Amino acid sequence: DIVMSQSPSSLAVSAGEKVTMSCKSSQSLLNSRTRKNYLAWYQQKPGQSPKVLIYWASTRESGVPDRFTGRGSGTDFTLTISSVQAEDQAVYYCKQAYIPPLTFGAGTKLELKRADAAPTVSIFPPSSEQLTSGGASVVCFLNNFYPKDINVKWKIDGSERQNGVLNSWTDQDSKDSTYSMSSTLTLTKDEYERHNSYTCEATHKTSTSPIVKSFNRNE
Amino acid sequence: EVTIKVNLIFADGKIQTAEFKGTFEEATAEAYRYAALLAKVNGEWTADLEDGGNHMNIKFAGK
Amino acid sequence: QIQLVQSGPELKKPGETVKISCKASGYTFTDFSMHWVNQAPGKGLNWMGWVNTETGEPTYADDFKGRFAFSLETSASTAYLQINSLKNEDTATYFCARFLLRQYFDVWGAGTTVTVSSAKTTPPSVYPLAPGSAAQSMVTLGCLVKGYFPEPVTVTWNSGSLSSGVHTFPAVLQSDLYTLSSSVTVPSSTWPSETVTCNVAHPASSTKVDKKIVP
Repeated sequence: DIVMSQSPSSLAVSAGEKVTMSCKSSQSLLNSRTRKNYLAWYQQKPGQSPKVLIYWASTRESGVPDRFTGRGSGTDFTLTISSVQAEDQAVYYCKQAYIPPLTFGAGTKLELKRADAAPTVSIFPPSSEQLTSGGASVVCFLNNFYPKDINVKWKIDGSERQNGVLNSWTDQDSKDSTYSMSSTLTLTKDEYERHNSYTCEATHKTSTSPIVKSFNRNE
Repeated sequence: EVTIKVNLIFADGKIQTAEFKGTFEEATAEAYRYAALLAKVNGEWTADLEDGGNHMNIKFAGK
Repeated sequence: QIQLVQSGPELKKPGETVKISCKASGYTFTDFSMHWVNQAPGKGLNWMGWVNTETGEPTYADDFKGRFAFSLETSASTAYLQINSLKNEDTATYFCARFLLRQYFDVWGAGTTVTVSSAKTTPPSVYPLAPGSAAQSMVTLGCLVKGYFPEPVTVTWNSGSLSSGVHTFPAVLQSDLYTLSSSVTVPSSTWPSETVTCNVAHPASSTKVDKKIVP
């Protein structure tokens, strides 16, 4: 069995810069006969199936941007993107088909670096429809910020709340290369109504002070 | 299984960041091999460890 | 339109069996071998093996012996993958792919997700998320989809016509139920002048709800 080692595990690069990913096989992939290295590179974006970019180690498939170049022979291979763009955000895998079983590398995750951006924060009180069910969910969106690192903090009547909070983060946006996050604070209809001030505070390096969004039930 | 976070600092000042996973030895080794790969175009390099060794800065001289 | 069409998502309790299909379209089925590749949630690709579309002879990778069978329906240019004695660890997306002489996969099926769980299928509740104020700029609207099982749910805005500035967050599981939210940002001019509604679909429960966001 041929083991495929890919590095780095993940790479973050600015738009327009050159990117280099490497793949090494535990043994030669060169088919001395056909004199071709049976190594291919596949790109996989979130939720999609893999898609070939390079095969025979250095032959680019038609339709693949010429900024993608594969090189190498034997056991050492590299995939290079000459001028990375947001549409290149994905996970890349090399795969050998020299000797069965076919084996893939663990993949290299490619992400973009861009100018910092403060999150756009929106808070929403429970919907009348949900309350009419006996539940109260307060939602808060922290959209299109960068870097990916951010922290959210809720406050009911001025006091921190931590139980009942679920957070979710999107993959890097394929268009503006930013990140977004959703935070849902779920309480019982009774809990909710026994309070008036609901706040969502976002802490991001873009501001020394947190961005605060809130609403008063009495309003 | 650890994760070595690396700062690839180029001559022009631009920066790319990478992560290598595995045993501290292999992950560190991978970082050094990756540096050699990038050296063929970015020049000679120096490496410095930090974060109990988990963080690393690799600076290329260029040329 | 050369393609491989795979059967819809599956929800099975451990110990059960499942059989997914991969229908070839637009090419001579028997001209190329069909391979199966699987992918666990958030993990890499794993080659399961392949089947000769001409003879039906299967070839399995070691990690896939015993409970996995590759079969064919030649007359219908279709390949099948059957998994027996389903385990939790079998929860993944299974892809079928066409293999070429130059040793690479050129056509892939979209993948069939198999979820191995005992949890009960549950419809989602769709709640609208309208802004508390009405300033005038960009306006952010949302839709809350909670309490459903199993994945997945599809969310669109204005039946897909509204796709820019959309953020549909990955669902979060809690007590055998998933909760998901989707936001959309549009010009203050368009809304509420022009209608804006999310379309939530949860095939697992034949649920297809539309929710117009009113001020």
